[PDB]
Amino acid sequence: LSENVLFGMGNPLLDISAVVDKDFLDKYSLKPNDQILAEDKHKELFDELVKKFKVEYHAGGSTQNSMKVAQWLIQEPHKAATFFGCIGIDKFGEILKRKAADAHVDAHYYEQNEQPTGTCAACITGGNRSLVANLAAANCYKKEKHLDLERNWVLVEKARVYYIAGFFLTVSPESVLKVARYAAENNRVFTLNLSAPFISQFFKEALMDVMPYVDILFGNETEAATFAREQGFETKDIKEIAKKAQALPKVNSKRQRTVIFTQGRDDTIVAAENDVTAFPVLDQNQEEIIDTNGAGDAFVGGFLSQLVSDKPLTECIRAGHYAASVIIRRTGCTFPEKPDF
Ligand SMILES: Nc1ncnc2c1ncn2[C@@H]1O[C@H](COP(=O)(O)OP(=O)(O)O)[C@@H](O)[C@H]1O
Ligand SMILES: Nc1ncnc2c1ncn2[C@@H]1O[C@H](CO)[C@@H](O)[C@H]1O
Ligand SMILES: [Cl-]
Ligand SMILES: [K+]
Ligand SMILES: [Mg+2]
Ligand SMILES: [Mg+2]
Repeated sequence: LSENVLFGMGNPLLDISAVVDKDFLDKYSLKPNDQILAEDKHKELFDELVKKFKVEYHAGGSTQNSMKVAQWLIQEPHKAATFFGCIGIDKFGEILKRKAADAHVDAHYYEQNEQPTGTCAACITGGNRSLVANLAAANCYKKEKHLDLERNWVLVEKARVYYIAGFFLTVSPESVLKVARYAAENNRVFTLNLSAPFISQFFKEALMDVMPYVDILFGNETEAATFAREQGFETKDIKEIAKKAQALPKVNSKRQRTVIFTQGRDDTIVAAENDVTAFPVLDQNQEEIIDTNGAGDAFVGGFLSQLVSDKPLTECIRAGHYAASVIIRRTGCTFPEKPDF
């Protein structure tokens, strides 16, 4: 593989992670398994987390996590995976830079000095993770001042595979579209996550603007169900949702869309190759689970590590299941130094 063969961009966040209780979730009107954007009522949540819960700080952000997981499984060369996004000039920013370097990703941040680096409260209860994202600097990403510069754009031009989490549609749909159109015009593979229910609910115009450029769509079962509802697809069958998403208007007709929905411990659903297939999750030992935060990002990273080396679908899924199995045994979207795949 070459350097910069995989490209992502997104919201670089520092995760502030801790095991909480139902009470804590309930006083902040938080679902046990959800992802939301921070509101004013959530400023006290972050303070309370750090004062009374056993917080760990780990690099996060959905696309950043998948770029790191991908790199991890690739191993060599270093800098196979590129990541762009915006941070502040602060301690949390410095942490994110260090962890990107440690992960051997080619990270190029837009740094600005007004907003702090973005953070995400990762509130863990049993097999559940409730995420509250305070994007801050991540929301200040400027296409015209970063992606569009030739010294950055050349890295985009080096990639065979692109991945952007749907989360980034809340920040820069224009960036997403520029990369997607580039991918389509060059018959490269562009990939995207549904990310969270709120993306289908509140950012559906931007989502449906990018959808025609999507060669592989990722998501979980709850995200799929929401996307279906918000498109008027009524079905009691996740396989049908994946088929319907597969058949959406597509600009690059030379590649068929592939749609892949994970379902936690239930089977991963893949619409591809004129069929829909369920791939079981063979790792079912619930007693070893530490924290499911990052499971789906690790699944994507695992999948992408194999995709860039032209591996078969089965092996792509296998690597995504393996990476998720490692990540759910640790705090945050973290991993040991080496894979065992
Ligand atoms: N409780 C679990 N038991 C075993 N594997 C799990 C569990 N939760 C997640 N995983 C693994 O992580 C993958 C993605 O998890 P999922 O919960 O669907 O995604 P997300 O993190 O996007 O909500 C699953 O396909 C599976 O490989
Ligand atoms: N709005 C968001 N944008 C980008 N990443 C997010 C957002 N909300 C949560 N995440 C990330 O999702 C990861 C878990 O999938 C966490 O590491 C967290 O940082
Ligand atoms: Cl992201
Ligand atoms: K985890
Ligand atoms: Mg889960
Ligand atoms: Mg997810």
